[PDB]
Amino acid sequence: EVTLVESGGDSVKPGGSLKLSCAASGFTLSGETMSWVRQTPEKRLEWVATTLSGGGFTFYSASVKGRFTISRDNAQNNLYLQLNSLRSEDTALYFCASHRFVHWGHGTLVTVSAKTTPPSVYPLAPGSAAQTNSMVTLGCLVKGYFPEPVTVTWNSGSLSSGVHTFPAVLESDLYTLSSSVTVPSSPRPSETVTCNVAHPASSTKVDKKIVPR
Amino acid sequence: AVVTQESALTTSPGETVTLTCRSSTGAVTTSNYANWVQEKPDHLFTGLIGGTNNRAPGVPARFSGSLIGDKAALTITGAQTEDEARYFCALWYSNLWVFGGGTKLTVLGQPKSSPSVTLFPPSSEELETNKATLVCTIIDFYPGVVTVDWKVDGTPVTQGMETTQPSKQSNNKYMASSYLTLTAREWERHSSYSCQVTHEGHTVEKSLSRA
Ligand SMILES: O=C(O)CN(CC(=O)O)C[C@H](Cc1ccc(NC(=S)NCCO)cc1)N(CC(=O)O)CC(=O)O
Ligand SMILES: [Fe+3]
Repeated sequence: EVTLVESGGDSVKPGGSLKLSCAASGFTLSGETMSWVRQTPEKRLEWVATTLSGGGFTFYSASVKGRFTISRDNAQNNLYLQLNSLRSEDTALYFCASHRFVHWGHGTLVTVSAKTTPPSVYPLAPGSAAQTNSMVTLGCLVKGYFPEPVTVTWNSGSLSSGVHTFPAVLESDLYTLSSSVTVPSSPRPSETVTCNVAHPASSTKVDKKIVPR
Repeated sequence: AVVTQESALTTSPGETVTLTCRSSTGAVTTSNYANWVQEKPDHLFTGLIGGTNNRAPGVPARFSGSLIGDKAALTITGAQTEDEARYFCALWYSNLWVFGGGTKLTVLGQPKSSPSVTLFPPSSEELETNKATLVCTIIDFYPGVVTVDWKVDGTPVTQGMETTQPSKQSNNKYMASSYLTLTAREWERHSSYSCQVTHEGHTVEKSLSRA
């Protein structure tokens, strides 16, 4: 069986240098053309570089030339990539594919940003609302955190169904996440709904009680 | 060069669907070694076709590659439910690889369905920090494609609006969310705010009148 696992990804400051690695298994690297591809936040696939087998040429994308270098470590059955004048444009999930992108390894996120920060929670309550379905939707805006991940729960478990946690969005070197729940207009405001947000890295725990508007 | 792909297509289990790939430089040929891969949820990637016809080991017979017209094409004969995925194409222009934008393929695994839109006004706590994040959430829509457009007093708000990427709910339906960000000052200058969610020819609008 073939196997490719990439590593090396980490946060990095704009201008910073980074070195990624693709370790292979199930084959001999030497007579195997390897490609480095990237999937951007926008969920677009972009070609980065290709190194031919034998001992041939290495082709670079124009978006990468001069700044990124490729290498093999046939001896350790490894493939490296030197990331060097990291620009914003570069935050992405770096994968390595074998010949004609048959086999692909799991990826490694590199994020070009500013610095670590605990999240600011905002309770999102309906503007002097109604109840179409005798159902009301409340949310929580988990804003400006660094780095990922985050843990968002409602009445710590209790509200499970109705809940819709959405993926983060990065904008000025900080993430923006959102979550919600929809309860019958019987439970809120009669009973309370709290959103339990934790930015585990920062060891931040925050509770917000959603109160009318 | 630029490689072009249809945004999205949809079929029913059992049908035959064709996805195409096109080169802006001229007719795609064998010299471009047309390559086709599939992205499954959680960014899982598997190459299906390579060399403009050859089906990679493992991959089932239902996928075929060829050139028809001045383009590369991937035919999925009797398209199964588990084929709902994203299909990318790559063409080799004797020096590099140009990847296309993918096609989100839907295999109608349950009735067409409409989005549940809800617009949230900015929090007070937040207005104090001089920021105004309006949140628009889109839910339980099927197929997983939507266009969000923002309007402030009629005028489409051309910037500082970020939308997410549809994701799968346990009911294999999808969700998304858009944001608008103004300073607390920009917010004050306007009395009307609209979030518009278009889905299969049908615009859904949710609003709030600030003043
Ligand atoms: O594999 C790639 O990424 C490119 N492929 C096309 C393909 O395999 O789909 C094409 C590649 C053939 C190949 C080799 C080199 C060039 N370019 C040269 S010599 N440029 C000189 C610049 O001064 C083009 C094509 N491979 C042939 C094949 O797969 O049969 C060689 C190989 O795979 O080892
Ligand atoms: Fe090749």
